[PDB]
Amino acid sequence: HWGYGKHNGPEHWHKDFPIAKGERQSPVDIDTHTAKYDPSLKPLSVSYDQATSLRILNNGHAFNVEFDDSQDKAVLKGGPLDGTYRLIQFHFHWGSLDGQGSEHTVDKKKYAAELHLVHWNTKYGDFGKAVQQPDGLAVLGIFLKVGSAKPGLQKVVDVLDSIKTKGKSADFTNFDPRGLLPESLDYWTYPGSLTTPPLLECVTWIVLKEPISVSSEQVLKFRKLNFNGEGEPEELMVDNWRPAQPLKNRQIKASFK
Ligand SMILES: [Co+2]
Repeated sequence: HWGYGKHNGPEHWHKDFPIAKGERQSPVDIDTHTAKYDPSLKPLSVSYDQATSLRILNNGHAFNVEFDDSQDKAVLKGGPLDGTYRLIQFHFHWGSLDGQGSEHTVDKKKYAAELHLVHWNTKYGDFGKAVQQPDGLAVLGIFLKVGSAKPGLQKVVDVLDSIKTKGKSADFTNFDPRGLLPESLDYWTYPGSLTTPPLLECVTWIVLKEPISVSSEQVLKFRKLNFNGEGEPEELMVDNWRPAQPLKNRQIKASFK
């Protein structure tokens, strides 16, 4: 199947997923000088007080922290969004080195990692129906730089030894995703896609301007995960990022001046 190797990486995905060469693919480079302030944007509302985390899963490409999305417990609203978007999972993309790992770039700068909080539009009833719609998903993207530790990340890092290999999961209840957010909610937004196959063009991206800081030790633990299953040759889960795709006929909007 697809992955991040030389033989199955991003440059190959179009053969099975022709939408890889589509009109609204993600990620993109955010050219900060050409993004324009949009006065029509509403304020961003992140309402995560009632979030119910359930489980963490190594799916062979990243690890997902999964949430109960059968009620409006953890929702994103406002900004560019019309309606209510429920948190289903978050995951990260990261590098083998601190100078790469993010999917979005900012003036061509790569961060060490990128957090994606994935939400689906409740008007479509379930995730699987939402991904078939142009406004089905809202993904909040947050850059990670290496510096000080992120305290709210540590409970994630410490369970990673229990989900080393593909297909492993662990209970992961009572995790508060608020502890992964930066101080400011200023953002850029644009219409795009999933960044993994099937690369569906269903995402309103909301990328925060302010990165969070994580420690060397925290990112090093991400890099100890495995793409392989237990009892298969070890292949470290690193460099699980798609590079920037052509912007084509899109404008990136800023929530701030
Ligand atoms: Co992602």
